[PDB]
Amino acid sequence: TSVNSAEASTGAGGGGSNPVKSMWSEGATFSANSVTCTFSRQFLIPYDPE
Amino acid sequence: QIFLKILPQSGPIGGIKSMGITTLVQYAVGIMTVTMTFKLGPRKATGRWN
Repeated sequence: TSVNSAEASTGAGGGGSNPVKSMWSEGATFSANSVTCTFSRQFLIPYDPE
Repeated sequence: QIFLKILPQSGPIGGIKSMGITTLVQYAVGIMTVTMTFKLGPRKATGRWN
């Protein structure tokens, strides 16, 4: 048997759930005497084998 | 007597063909810890020389 036996069905691996909320914080907030500038970037740090 | 068994889990039924009825292959392990207290009598006093 195979899950492919139903042509409109996909296999499912039952992964985990993580109901966290986080912010993407970006933008300049100006004021009379200052500006607060926020930027966000995704970063990646590679696998280093040695 | 402490009786143990694994709760049987049904395998999939639905749009997949030819499934029949199955059970999930599952086994259980764990640690049985048994604590037994024994009452101990004192040794009898000995009058012997030897």
